Parts: sequence; structure tokens; C-alpha cells
Amino acid sequence: CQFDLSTRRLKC
Amino acid sequence: DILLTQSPVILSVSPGERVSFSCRASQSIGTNIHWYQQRTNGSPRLLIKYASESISGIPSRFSGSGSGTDFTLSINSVESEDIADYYCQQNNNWPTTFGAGTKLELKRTVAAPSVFIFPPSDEQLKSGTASVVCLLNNFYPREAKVQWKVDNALQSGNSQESVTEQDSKDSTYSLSSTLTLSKADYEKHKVYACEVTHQGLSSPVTKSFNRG
Amino acid sequence: QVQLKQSGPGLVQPSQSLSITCTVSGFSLTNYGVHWVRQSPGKGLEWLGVIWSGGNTDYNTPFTSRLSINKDNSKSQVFFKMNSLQSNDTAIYYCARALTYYDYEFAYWGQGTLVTVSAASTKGPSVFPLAPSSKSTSGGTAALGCLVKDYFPEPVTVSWNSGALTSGVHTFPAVLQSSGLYSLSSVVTVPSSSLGTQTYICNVNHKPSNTKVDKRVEPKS
Repeated sequence: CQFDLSTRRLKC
Repeated sequence: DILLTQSPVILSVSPGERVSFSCRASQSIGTNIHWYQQRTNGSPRLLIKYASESISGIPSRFSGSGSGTDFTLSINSVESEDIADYYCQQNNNWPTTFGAGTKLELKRTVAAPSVFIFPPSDEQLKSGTASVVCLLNNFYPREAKVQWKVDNALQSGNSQESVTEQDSKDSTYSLSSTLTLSKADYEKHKVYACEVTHQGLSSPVTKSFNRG
Repeated sequence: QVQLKQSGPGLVQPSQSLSITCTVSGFSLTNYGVHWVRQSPGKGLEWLGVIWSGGNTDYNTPFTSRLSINKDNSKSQVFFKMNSLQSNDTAIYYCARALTYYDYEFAYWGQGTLVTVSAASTKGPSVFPLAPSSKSTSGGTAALGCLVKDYFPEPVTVSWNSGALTSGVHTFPAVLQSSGLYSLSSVVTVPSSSLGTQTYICNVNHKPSNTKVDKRVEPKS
């Protein structure tokens, strides 16, 4: 989905 | 501004396979495109400059091609360490802009999780709260079910799950499920159990403890 | 070697300003421009602006009114500042250097600085042991960990045995609780026979609140 600030990775 | 459209959004491939990423631009940009890799918790890493030109230190398995509006980043033989997001960047037109990215997922054989449960510590209980943690370690695929029971009462809405990104070496996931209760509730009950369901298990795995 | 190192993450109140320092080494600011890029959930990678070798600045169009970049060549520092932030300015901010002095292919990046724009207060975490037992031991392998609970904002860094223990470590992404505080756990699997010989300490650093805790984790009595 969107970019995750916690993991620096794209979700889903 | 130039819009860069990356497709597909998610790629899923087996090790050793070839994989390619598309970046399409809203208008022609020559070969003025650069590619980046971003691993978990990392800063972007320059892979290719100007569509096809190699970068010092980048493995030979990475390559790029394309002209005009249609660009391709390729990995001729994917390794587990390639688990990452991939971004394109154009700079034929000010301001430089980036694509929204393509996520690279890896396949592997089914691996059942090893399940561990942790009672709340006495230290936390002092603070007035009790967290119970269930750990599912090193499994594939990502899908799993965790069901909490306290004295045979199904718990619902009072737990949270977190899943790590895919491991860069063995391509597995680990998962935590944390059941949170007030100390008062925690003390009013005896049997605490998480039951794990996963494709790699022939039957559900229950880990439990009795308070004290 | 070429390195860009950024100041630490933190909380910025809505309408207030954002300041970040990039200290560089392995090159001179008089010979290279330094760019600033941010990464957000909504917009992803977004180029913000640049300060050139000679001191000139370019700012991306939407930021031209609330962005300023300055630098100290002698101190090898670049200063990023952005005004009147809203919640969607929450992002990872990076400084970057291109391959050549004039170009935009970013071969070198700062480690990033997570900036959270929120009206809330900063709060250090409590750290609790996730103790190894027979209920976390199978086939000679014991799992153990640390519960890092009730902090704001992100991020928290966790290592084990001061960096010496990395194999089998899993630090889970933090979850947001209903309180608006984050919580995470970090676990590691070790040989159970090592439990009576080796010490296990999770090193927790919550930079936004200047909170550092070394938590020893032992089998319970």
C-alpha cells in the first residue's frame, strides 16, 4: 500500500 | 512535473529467477533515469544511473534498459538479499521526481513457526498493566492465525500483532501477538493460552501458562 | 570515505519549525552540492531542494516559501530548516550527495531523520524483560526478549549485547496503542546452555526523549 515510516518499507 | 508510474506494485518471485521492474514516464525523458534500492530500515542505494550505466559496488546481476518513456530494471538471478523496495527517478525535467516504488517479495518453501509464550514480568505488573507476548518465529508464508484464550474465554480486540519484514537470508517472517490486560484482570484469571494456526502445521500449536 | 550524518529524530509541534543538521566527511562542501529529500507515506520520495558548492539554493516549488538551506563550509555542516509544518510533513528526511558536483544521481545518503509532526508530548519508554523459560525453550534453543512500551514518538533503536549479538535477533515494527503511544518487542533466540554463562542485555535508545536503558534479561526464579 503506502510507505511505512517504521520499517522504511512499502506495506502490503 | 514528470509522473513516473512503476509497475507492478508488488513482485513475488523464487530465488534464481529473473525479475524486472517497469518505470513509465508521463512524457519522453531520454535515458535520464536512475534506479534505487531500499532495504528494511535503510536509506536508498543507487543501483543504476542514466538508464543503463553501472555503479561501483553494485552486483553484476543488476542491469537497466529503456529509452523515451519505457524503462526496465532487471535482476538476472534473484537472491534473498534482494528483498527490498525499488524506486526509479527521472531528471530530464526539473524538478527531479521519483516513482512510488515496487516491492520485491521472495518465495520459499513452507516453514512452520516455532511458538513461544511470555508471561508479564513482575516489573510491569508493578506499573498496573500486564502484557502477554506470543512469539511465532521464522515461518513462511506470512499468513498465520493467533487466538488468545484466558480461562477458556476467547479474547477479542485486546491484542496487537506485529510482523517483521522478510528476512534477507532465509526469507522467513516472525510475528508477535501481544495481549494487554489491566493488572486487576490479569490477577483474576489463571490459564493464559495462545493458539497458533499456520499452513506448515498439521494441527494447531498451543502454548500456555498458569499465572504463578 | 564519503559520509553524511544527520542530527537525531524528534517531535515538532504543528505550525512550528523543523531543523536538521547534516555533517559531512570524505569531501568538501566547496566542491559538492548537498540535496535534501524526504520520504512520506502519502507522497513517498520527494526532492525538496539543494545547496550548491558556491552557496546558491534551489527549492522545489511547493516548499519555496517555507524552506531554507544554509551551510558552514569550514564545519562541513549543512543546515536544513522548514517552517509551519502540518501533520503530513511527518516523514523521513535525508541529506544526499550526487556522484558529480552538478548532477542529481544520489550515490550517497544520510542515515535519515524521522520527523513527527504532532501536538503530543515526548515520552520515554518503559523496558520490561521477556524472560526465557521452559515455555520459551525447545530443541536446546531459548527465546528471550525485551518489551519496549509506551513511548512517543518513533523511533526507538534496539541492539543486543552492545552490538555483539545480531544473529537471530528480531526487532518487531512498533504498534500504535489506543493511548497514542507506541510499543514494540525485540526478541532473540540463543542456545539454552548459554543462559547460565552469557549475559543478555537489550540496549534501548529513544533519542527523542534522550532515554537510554540497558535491560538485562534472565531466566525467572
